[PDB]
Amino acid sequence: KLVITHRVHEEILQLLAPHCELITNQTDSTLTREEILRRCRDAQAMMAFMPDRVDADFLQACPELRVIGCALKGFDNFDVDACTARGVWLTFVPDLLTVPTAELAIGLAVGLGRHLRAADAFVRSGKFRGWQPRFYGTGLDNATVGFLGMGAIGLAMADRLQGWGATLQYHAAKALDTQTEQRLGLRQVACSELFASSDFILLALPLNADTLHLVNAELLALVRPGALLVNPCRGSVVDEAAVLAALERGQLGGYAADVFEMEDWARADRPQQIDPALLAHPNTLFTPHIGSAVRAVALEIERCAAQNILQALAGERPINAVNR
Amino acid sequence: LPKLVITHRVHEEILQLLAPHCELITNQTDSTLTREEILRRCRDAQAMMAFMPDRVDADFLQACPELRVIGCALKGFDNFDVDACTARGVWLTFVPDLLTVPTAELAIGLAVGLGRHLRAADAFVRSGKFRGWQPRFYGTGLDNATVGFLGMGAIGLAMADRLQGWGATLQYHAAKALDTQTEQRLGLRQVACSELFASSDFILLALPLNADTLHLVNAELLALVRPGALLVNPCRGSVVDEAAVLAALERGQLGGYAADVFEMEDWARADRPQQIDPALLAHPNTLFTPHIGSAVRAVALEIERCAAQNILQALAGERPINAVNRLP
Ligand SMILES: NC(=O)c1ccc[n+]([C@@H]2O[C@H](COP(=O)([O-])OP(=O)(O)OC[C@H]3O[C@@H](n4cnc5c(N)ncnc54)[C@H](O)[C@@H]3O)[C@@H](O)[C@H]2O)c1
Ligand SMILES: NC(=O)c1ccc[n+]([C@@H]2O[C@H](COP(=O)([O-])OP(=O)(O)OC[C@H]3O[C@@H](n4cnc5c(N)ncnc54)[C@H](O)[C@@H]3O)[C@@H](O)[C@H]2O)c1
Repeated sequence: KLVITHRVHEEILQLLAPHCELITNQTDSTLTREEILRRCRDAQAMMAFMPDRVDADFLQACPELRVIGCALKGFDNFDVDACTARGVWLTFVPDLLTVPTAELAIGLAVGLGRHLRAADAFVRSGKFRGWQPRFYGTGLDNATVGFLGMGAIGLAMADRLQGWGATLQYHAAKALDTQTEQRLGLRQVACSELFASSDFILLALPLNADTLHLVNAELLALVRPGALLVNPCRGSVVDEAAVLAALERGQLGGYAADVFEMEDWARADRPQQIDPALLAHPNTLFTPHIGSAVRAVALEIERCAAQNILQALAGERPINAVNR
Repeated sequence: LPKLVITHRVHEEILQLLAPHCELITNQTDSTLTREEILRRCRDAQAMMAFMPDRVDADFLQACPELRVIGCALKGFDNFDVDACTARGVWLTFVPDLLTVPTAELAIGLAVGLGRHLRAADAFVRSGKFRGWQPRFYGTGLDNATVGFLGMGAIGLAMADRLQGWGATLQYHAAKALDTQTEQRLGLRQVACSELFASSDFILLALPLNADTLHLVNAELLALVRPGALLVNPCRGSVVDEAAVLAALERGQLGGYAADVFEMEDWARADRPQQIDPALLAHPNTLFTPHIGSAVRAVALEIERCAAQNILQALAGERPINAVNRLP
């Protein structure tokens, strides 16, 4: 018995069908936590998506569970240790999400830098009347781009920015080997230096206890006036309220984000919404967690999660297991 | 001192560079100068510094017999009758490189923004109705896509430079082939025009407006595109037939149109439309910018400088470094 909480490609149902009894959700809807939990009561397997939160109380109510196959990279809403305590494999997708998310993050950098939203609303209002000196903005040429985090998305973005004439630097918990540093023209800097010397700041790190509200009032206070911040990872890696305050005083030049604190279900004090004053600020650009919203990629993400689930159900160690 | 007419506001530093050599008739106030007013200022001028709003035809030159050089603060001189300039011994100069990169940057941004439904995505978040991830808002990435470039000069190349590592298959069609070193370097393959339009997931324009390129992207070429193909125009409005573009959008064949430029601003075109069609402005599968390709302020100051230096070379009797025409 396998529960799939959200819609997947028919080809994926067909790969699963001969090994598993499928309890599926082929709608564009997200079901309530209580319905998902009802479906998983006697389930051996769960295919889990971004809206899902799995904790000890969840696992306790589902004693037959052998594997959670997550169709995602950041498992921050899944209690890994609780999974391991109850003999449950926790599985993720380590690479397939990286490229479309990195593409979006560059696009958001450029869009934020060039006042794309405002520019577009201006043409659409039928007020455009040929060239004027207006909407002057920030490009990547001769700029300094700093990466917080240098794993999959950091590296993919660094690859993609090779021809953009920018100076690249990064801060991470784990250093790149210096060979890769030379080849990508990356300089490793301290976090303070990162925030003080970067015209663009691209966040590329997971959400965990140590990264929660890491990007706070203190780090923001170090930024060059007009610096641009882009968040393609997890909302709670920044203090959205400190981001707002930084924008209102004019020090932060722009915040663009694909992700929001309000999505981070594992948090007891999770905000119920994005602050209306952040939505209203002109120096912003937002997308609704579409980092990997390419259909062709979704198929492969679904397939990878499916493969992991079938491996676990066959007694094997899943290739992308997150626990041991 | 030779008299120099500047049609638009310029940075103070540029006044200081020019005032020692020329009498300046400036427009630092940016007040709307009518053709008739510009002619009045230029009637006994030895030089004009021209910008994107300027249009110079044979009748204009005729009325300005002292002119020796028109210094253009721009790349695309489609609005300046070069041949008429040459025949009257007036240098015409432009700015070959300073506009390239920021325009290339904008256009990749527009490609990604168009591909990923940025406008609608942002509206949804800003609406207050975001509830977290959903299996919707699906888009088109660059990885595994075929990107076709029409034109392969300064901007075409800056764009190709910027797409290295993006996992895309790169192809192009131009009036002149790229050298093989550069095709090898950038992974670019040369193909016919029609082939480019039939096999590209992204089509990125990178060509000037002239009599051969006018309305080149017409109903005929658009009828070849893969359904869902995305078209990006950072060049001139009129290399495209916006009406044929709109119909291709409404039909559902063309997946999207993004533009930094519009037919309505191509002033030398007697028959240009008076506006961008409201139905195109209202179409969901679009993304627009108001001719801000070069709008990075570090860059505008240098654009003005370049045009100013060229004027000065011309006035000193030199052949100006960035002359477009060639004089006997
Ligand atoms: N918006 C989306 O659609 C989307 C898609 C995929 C991933 N993500 C999120 O992005 C995060 C990162 O993605 P990835 O694939 O690059 O992950 P990754 O694990 O490959 O890279 C993480 C990087 O962050 C660094 N890091 C960890 N703790 C840090 C700290 N305290 N300070 C500074 N750096 C630290 C690591 O050293 C590593 O360099 C994921 O955890 C996920 O939550 C979002
Ligand atoms: N949006 C902006 O702010 C902005 C900024 C700079 C330039 N531009 C416009 O972009 C245009 C292109 O700029 P560039 O710097 O790349 O010019 P360029 O002269 O360096 O390159 C033009 C390219 O177009 C090709 N071409 C010419 N006629 C063609 C045809 N009939 N079919 C196919 N290809 C043809 C040429 O072979 C050349 O490769 C300029 O003429 C200008 O109008 C716009």
